Amino acid sequence: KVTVFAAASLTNAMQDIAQAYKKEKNIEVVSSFASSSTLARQIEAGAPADLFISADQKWMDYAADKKAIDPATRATLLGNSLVVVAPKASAQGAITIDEKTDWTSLLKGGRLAVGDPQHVPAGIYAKEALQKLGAWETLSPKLAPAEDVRGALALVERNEAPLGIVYGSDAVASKGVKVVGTFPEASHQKVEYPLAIVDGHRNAAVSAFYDYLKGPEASAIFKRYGFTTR
Repeated sequence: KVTVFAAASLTNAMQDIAQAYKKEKNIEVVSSFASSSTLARQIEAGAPADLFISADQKWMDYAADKKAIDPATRATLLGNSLVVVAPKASAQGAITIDEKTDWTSLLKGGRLAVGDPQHVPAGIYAKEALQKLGAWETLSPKLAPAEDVRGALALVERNEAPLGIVYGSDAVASKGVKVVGTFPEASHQKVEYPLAIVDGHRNAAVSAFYDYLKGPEASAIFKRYGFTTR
């Protein structure tokens, strides 16, 4: 038995990974899914997780500061691209995203759907990219902010906003939107999922699955759910 605390966005990928691992090695991978905030606080308080996958470096930093992970095992496991999506029925085809992108033409008179950049992580990263590309002056008054990424997708899914900014895994999970662009990684803080072994849990079975998470079979599952691997 190996116990993994994983950010909830990883639920389906980790469930598939657990299936592959149990069939090939005959070890049960038991996962607990919640927000990175919830999981880090449980681990800090002494929860018996073996592995922790956070959806950001901030909550892994937290766990490390409290001496709850083994820092020698900490490593970025996954990334997520920042993508521009369009309604499936839109005339919009894929385009090149850079400093020259004519956002006003692409908006066709409407608004850009984003997570509220005051608190939604995808909206924070969207605003960073647009500001660094020099497009924020244009797009700031033309936003359609939502309370979360789901609400931002819903605008684009329902063809109610012509464009939206989400993560690559968000785009893959949403059948009703299509990717029309990818932000340069240099344009914003990298979206990263670090993996680490929990303090006191670095044994053979835990290390074995720890290593498997970086191997080909797991990388293929992560890739098809829209994450980037390392």
